Amino acid sequence: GAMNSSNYAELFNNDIKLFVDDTNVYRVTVHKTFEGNVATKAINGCIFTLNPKTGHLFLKIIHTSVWAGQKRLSQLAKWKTAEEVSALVRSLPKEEQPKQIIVTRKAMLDPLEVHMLDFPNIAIRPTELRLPFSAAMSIDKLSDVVMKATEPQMVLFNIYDDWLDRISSYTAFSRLTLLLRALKTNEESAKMILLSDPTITIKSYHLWPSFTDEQWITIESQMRDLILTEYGRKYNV
Amino acid sequence: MNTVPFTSAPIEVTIGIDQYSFNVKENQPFHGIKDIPIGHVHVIHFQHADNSSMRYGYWFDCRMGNFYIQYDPKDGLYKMMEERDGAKFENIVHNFKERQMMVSYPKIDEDDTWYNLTEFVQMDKIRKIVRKDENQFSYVDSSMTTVQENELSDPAHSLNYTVINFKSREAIRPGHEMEDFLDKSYYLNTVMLQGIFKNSSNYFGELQFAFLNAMFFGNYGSSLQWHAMIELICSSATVPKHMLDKLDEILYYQIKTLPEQYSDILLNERVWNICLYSSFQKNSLHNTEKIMENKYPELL
Repeated sequence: GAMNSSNYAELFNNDIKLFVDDTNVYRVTVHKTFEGNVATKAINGCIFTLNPKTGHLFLKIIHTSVWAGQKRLSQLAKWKTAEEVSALVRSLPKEEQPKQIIVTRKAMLDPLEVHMLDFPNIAIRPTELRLPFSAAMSIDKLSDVVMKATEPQMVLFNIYDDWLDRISSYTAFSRLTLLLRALKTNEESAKMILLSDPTITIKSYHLWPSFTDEQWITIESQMRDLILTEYGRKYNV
Repeated sequence: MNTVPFTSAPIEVTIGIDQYSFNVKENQPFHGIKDIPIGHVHVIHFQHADNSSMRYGYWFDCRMGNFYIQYDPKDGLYKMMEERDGAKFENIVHNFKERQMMVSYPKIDEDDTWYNLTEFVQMDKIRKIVRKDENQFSYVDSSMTTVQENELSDPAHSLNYTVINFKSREAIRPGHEMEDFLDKSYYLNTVMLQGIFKNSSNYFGELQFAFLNAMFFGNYGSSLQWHAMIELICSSATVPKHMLDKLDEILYYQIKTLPEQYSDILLNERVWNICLYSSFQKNSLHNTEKIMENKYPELL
């Protein structure tokens, strides 16, 4: 059944599982036409498929060409997501196939279940967690490869960089969700916090800066402060 | 006009024959039901006054043999049986009629209700859903589970309705996942109609049989089957026009006949709201939508 606060530690056990977030699959700009009607222009999107234990990210780039001449795109987007996740599972060796896929949005359950009928042993699960994976396009290097894509493309990342050399999966996932929650609540402020010190750089093969254990504690503190401030503002409390 | 005699009525029981029902008192001199219309299936059903649990009964067709009811004090129920001796049976029935110990099947001449509920229902199809091939009649009760319910435990006592599952390989062609899930026309027309049922008559026959089992025995699995067969048609964008027109008539009589008080347990809100208001066929069931809106507006 549903993944929640109560069964959180299951994410970091030794059963292979993937989170699938479809938020950034179908992306549009809304604009006025010459006649003063409103129209959308699609931009490149991505499926965010993440192994929360290993940090392996399967970023399937959704090129705007996939929408050409299609109707009801927000509905198609859920089925296209389900088709690409099913194709990813089929492409993995048997011992790398997930035992569970957790969808961040309940509208993905039926599309994914129907695409995965060939895999009756892979459990498709919703979650009660409000995960900030929509903010993935606030990670500069992920945003850059999506926007530069000229065709459908799969790009592999480790969203935890080298953190698992020093910290547990549990702690790596907590840092990731805190960074993305900050980027989601106030992108400008969050990105300012991450780069304010020019001496701390991002390795060519990494997504985040090369913080020492001490600098991560300060960074993580600055992100929690950003989130609570914005909450007081949002709500006037 | 045919007769189902009763040896006796030793226990107090509500007896149903099709949509009609009679209270019989313990050891009341009741010897059966006469003037049963030839040309239809019939169901004779029981609810003991002492156990308003287990409605049970027998589907039969008087053209297939001479049937009578006899109470079994060991198994504690009214059993249907076949009398193979034609002369012994006509002799039993003539005696009981002469003594007027039989109720008359109370058909109003104007009234096509039973025909309308059983139009496509055929005894040979009932005997494949309810397997007990040494009898020509079929026992059904409140508690019998369907093959589909069993999959999700005694197969001898199962209702072998055609399994319908919208999230199955049977329902969804590889490469047409979204198309086949949102428009079930290929599942209805190729798999079910051409493949399994052979024609719309057999499909409607099982649909009508499932409804009647739901209504007369409160058989929950039958209710599931009736709803699934409705939903498969309404969720298909492409249905023969004769099938839609016939489905409207079938559903109209089922809704018309349903006890007003049982709408809450026998009618699935999601299926009906989807079928009348969202589905491809939302505009194709005018009679059924009109009777549902006037009789069960709460459910919608």
